[PDB]
Amino acid sequence: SFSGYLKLTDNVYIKNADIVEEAKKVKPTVVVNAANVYLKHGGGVAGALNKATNNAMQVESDDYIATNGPLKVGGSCVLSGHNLAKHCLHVVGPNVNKGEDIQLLKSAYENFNQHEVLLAPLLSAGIFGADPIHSLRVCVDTVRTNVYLAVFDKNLYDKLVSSF
Ligand SMILES: Cc1ccnc(C2CCN(c3ncnc4[nH]ccc34)CC2)n1
Repeated sequence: SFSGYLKLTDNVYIKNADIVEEAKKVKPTVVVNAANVYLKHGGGVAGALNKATNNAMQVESDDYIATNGPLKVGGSCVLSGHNLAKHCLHVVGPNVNKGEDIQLLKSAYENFNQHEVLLAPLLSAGIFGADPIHSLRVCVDTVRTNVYLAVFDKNLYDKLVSSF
């Protein structure tokens, strides 16, 4: 199971870790990807997870988009987890650097409630431009299932914990 996490609430836990390395160690049922609507996994969490799959995630994703079209901001889809997890839940948080509505962050986190346990990043953090402290608050106030959050940056992790 998951190891070395700090308990934040009844159902939310946090660790200073690269989500990709955590997925390789744990091989969880569900790993969350910080996706965009096109499932173009270029950088951040998505680029890192895709690289770890040897680009198989991107090939699968391109076929999904060719069939279904883009996701919605706030939406998700379940695809394979490849070598990292049984499933990858690709969740689109709003990208504030693209002008997307930050109120869609709660909708994005609601997708987590469809899964009993998830390994996940903070949505809309990092290159998506939102305040990670706000993202953690929305996570705790929205997700009811068991969420193991991996935060790569140690200073941000320490700030998240000490201001919680
Ligand atoms: C202020 C600041 C500075 C540097 N990085 C960050 C973010 C980057 C995205 N991120 C991740 N957290 C967990 N596993 C991950 N794998 C790849 C990215 C990633 C959370 C922290 N924010």
